[PDB]
Formats: sequence, C-alpha cells, structure tokens
Amino acid sequence: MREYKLVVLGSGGVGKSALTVQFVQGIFVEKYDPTIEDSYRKQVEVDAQQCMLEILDTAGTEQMRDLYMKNGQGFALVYSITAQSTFNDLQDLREQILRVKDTDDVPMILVGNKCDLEDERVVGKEQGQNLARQWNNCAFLESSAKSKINVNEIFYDLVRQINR
Amino acid sequence: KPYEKVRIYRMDGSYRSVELKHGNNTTVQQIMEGMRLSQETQQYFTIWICSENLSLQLKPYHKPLQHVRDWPEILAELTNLDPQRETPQLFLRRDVRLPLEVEKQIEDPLAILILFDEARYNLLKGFYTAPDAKLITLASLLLQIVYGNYESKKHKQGFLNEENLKSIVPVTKLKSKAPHWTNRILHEYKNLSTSEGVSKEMHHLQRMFLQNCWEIPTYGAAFFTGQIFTKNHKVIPVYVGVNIKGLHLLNMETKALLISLKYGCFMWQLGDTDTCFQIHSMENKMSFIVHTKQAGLVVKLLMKLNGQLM
Ligand SMILES: Nc1nc2c(ncn2[C@@H]2O[C@H](COP(=O)(O)OP(=O)(O)NP(=O)(O)O)[C@@H](O)[C@H]2O)c(=O)[nH]1
Ligand SMILES: *Cc1c(O)ccc2ccc(-c3ccco3)cc12
Ligand SMILES: [Mg+2]
Repeated sequence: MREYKLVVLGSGGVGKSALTVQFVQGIFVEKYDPTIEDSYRKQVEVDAQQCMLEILDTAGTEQMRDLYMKNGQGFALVYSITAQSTFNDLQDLREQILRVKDTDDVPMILVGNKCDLEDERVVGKEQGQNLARQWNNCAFLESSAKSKINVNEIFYDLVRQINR
Repeated sequence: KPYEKVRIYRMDGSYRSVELKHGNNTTVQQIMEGMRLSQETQQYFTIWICSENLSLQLKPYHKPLQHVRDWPEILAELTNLDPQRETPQLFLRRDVRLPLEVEKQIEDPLAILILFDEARYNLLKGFYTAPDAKLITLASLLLQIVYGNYESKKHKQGFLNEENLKSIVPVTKLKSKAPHWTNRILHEYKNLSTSEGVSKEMHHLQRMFLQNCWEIPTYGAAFFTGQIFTKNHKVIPVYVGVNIKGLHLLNMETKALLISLKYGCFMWQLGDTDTCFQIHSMENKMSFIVHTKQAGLVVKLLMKLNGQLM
C-alpha cells in the first residue's frame, strides 16, 4: 500500500474543507469555519491498486506554506467560480510550487468549485480551461462539494499524476 | 501567526489543529468548542491524552497542555516505565461513561464515523474478543465500507491475502485463525453487496458495524495495565478493561479474554498501599488480585460506572 501526500490549496472560502470532508467522510459541511490545518486519511482504489491518501487541508492565508510544498506530492489548486479574486490568486501559488520543487513536472490540478451555484457564476469555464492550458496542459475540473460533482475525480487524478 | 495551536488527533491518524486562546491554560472544554462539532456531536466524545503505554481521559475542567508538560511525572506515578520513550498526544475519543442506550440512538453521520473509527481500531488491535462468527461478519462489513461493492472479477480469488486481511481482522488472528476464514468472509461480503435489504449508505454501514460491536463485552472499555499471579507462582501481564458493562481481564501478550464480569455479579476492594485491588466474583466462589499502580483509577472508575446503572 503506497502512501500519497496531497495538499489542497486556495484562497479562503473556496471550499477546500468542503471538498475534502465530502470525499473522505461523505458529509457536506454547510457551516463556515476557517481552517488552521487539517489532515485526513483515506484508503482508495486507483487503477486497480489500494492506495493510502493523506490529504492536507490548508488555510486560505496565514503562515508554513513552503513546508507543505516541499513535502506534498500532489497539489489541488481550488478557486470558487463565484469569486474572481480567488481565481487570480492561483497564479502566485502555481509559481511558488514550481519554485520550491525546482521543476515544472509537478502533479497538479485546477479545480473550480461551487459549480452548483451556476447563477452566481463570475469565472467562466472557458477562462478556467484557458488557465490550465497555459499551465502546460494542466488538469482541470469543475466541481461541487454540495452536489458531489467531480469530487472523487480530484484526488484520483492526482494519484495517477504521481504514479507517472 | 499571533496565536498558539495544538493538534487533536483521531484513531485513524487524522488530526485537527485548534487555536489556543488561553495558551497552556486552555481547558478541554475550550478546545472542544474549537473543533467542527455541534453540541449534538460533542456530548459523545472528549479529549484524551495518550502515549504508547498510557491513555487517560480528561475532563472539561482539565488543562491538557499542563498534562503534556507533567507527563514524565504522571508516567512515574501510574506506570513502571521510563518517561523518555513516551511522548503524549491529544486525541478525540469516545466518552467511557457514555451509556450504551444513548449510543444506540445516535443518528449524526459525523458522530457515527468517529465512533466507527475507534471501534475498528480496537478491533484490529485485538481488544474486542468475539466468537469467530461475529468477527467474520465485522470483516465483511469493513470490506463493503472500504472496498465498495463486491465484484467477482476482483475479489473472488487472489485478493484476500494477508496485506488486505490485516485491515479487516484482528492482528491476534491474522496468522492463526484468519487465513482459513477467507471463504466465509467473501460469502458474507458477496451477500452484503447483492442485497437490496441493506442500505449501502456510508453512515448506515458504519452503524451496522457498531451494532455488532455493542454485544462485545469489552466494547468502549478503558484499558489499564496490571499483573496477576498464578494460583508455582508465575506472573501474568494483563489488560484491565473497565466499561459500562463491567470489568474484563485480557492476557497482555495474546489478548485472550481471561474473565469478564457484569456489574452486580462481583465486588471490588482497593488494596491497602493502593498498589493493587481485589475482585471477589460472587456466584462463583472465586477471587483474584491485580497489582498495578493504576489500581486507584480502576476502582474509582468502577464505582462511577457501576453507580451510573439503574
Ligand atoms: N453551494 C455551495 N457551497 C459550498 C460549496 N463548497 C463549499 N461551500 C460553502 O462555502 C463555505 C466555505 O467552505 P469551506 O470548505 O470552509 O472553504 P475553505 O477553503 O476551507 N475556507 P478556509 O481556507 O478559510 O479554511 C461554507 O459555507 C460551505 O458550505 C459548494 O460546492 N457549493
Ligand atoms: C476519575 C474519573 C471520575 O471521577 C469520573 C469519570 C471518569 C471517567 C474516566 C476516567 C478515566 C478513563 C481512563 C483514565 O481515567 C476517570 C474518571
Ligand atoms: Mg477550510
């Protein structure tokens, strides 16, 4: 059983905890409690093999961000399709990860969360795909923790990106 | 960051960092409020402080970081260990005083999940002594909970080896009794998946796992270490399990159930120098004495849990 260390990053409010708790515990956290630092563990089957996932749910701001990057194997970059500022903050995070790993071959995925709030949408799906294209054909997904849409795929794809 | 924090672990290796508004003077109750728990979930759990060989449930008024600071002195009072190889951590665990009738009415999915992880941990460790039939049923539920539905193309042959087995059977049985249970485990696993009369929702399956654990005599037990002398005299290391049902004795080496006594079918007496306590099992004309520096806590817990019963 191989162990995978995944880190969920993004600005506050985007749903980093909601996506993680939904995937690990099957519960939708309706409340809002700003996270200090949460670590979850979960055993999954990716490509017909048992994996052990240690998922690190991080804070929106504050700070030890460099420790997460040096130790993390895969990174989920999450924004809310509801807030434009959370989308713009992700470029600085992508460059910070490449700087610390000292490479561009880094398991990564761009996640646009809260796609169940299609009405209050500010960031478009094409603009998110355009960003992932710019990021060396990075993986891209629109997800919803409330509706359980594309939740399991976020962490399954990071596992395949580490196996390569 | 302009604040202090501490990690609160669970049995599955996960943790949650909470802010420390009053530094080392923060209480269990203030930390309990710092978690993502409602008053519904909070009534079933509390903060424990545990090292490798000592686990202590704390109270709302306790300051856990001063217990961390004072750990080497606490280990010297209660154990015969060297304090160097023992660093404690804080855990969120089931309240040992939680009555079984209250646990049986729990519906919160998070509370069920937290109770499920503790029970699974105690099962794989070998602390839950149950017949071979009850253990096979629990192993098949774990297969459904962890590996999903049964599929003949995947689980029929060459799947329940020992690395996969280690996660569904007690470690005390993995070598002796388990490798001959594989056919019986898959049949119940196969029956669980292909049966619409059983809810495959996650909190429902975990609730089922706990139902089979509630009949186990050592369920929810707080465990202490001690010594008994054979009735020429040989020392036998023992675990002393005290729960809402009664008192139980495990062979420390093999976790075999020596004796289990429901409340009202035995009496206890604390030793003179505190270093021991005596158990007179009525309706059996038989007694025994357990030597342990934790004998004071064992008797104190026995009184409170017995006094809880109506
Ligand atoms: N409608 C809807 N609300 C969501 C979704 N994901 C999260 N939320 C809501 O958004 C709020 C913030 O979610 P949260 O998971 O705490 O985000 P976070 O990134 O962990 N915040 P922080 O970085 O400060 O810890 C909560 O009220 C939560 O219910 C979603 O997919 N749909
Ligand atoms: C000492 C005590 C009292 O007075 C009331 C309730 C308690 C519940 C649990 C414990 C305990 C478990 C392990 C170690 O101590 C003590 C306790
Ligand atoms: Mg959060």
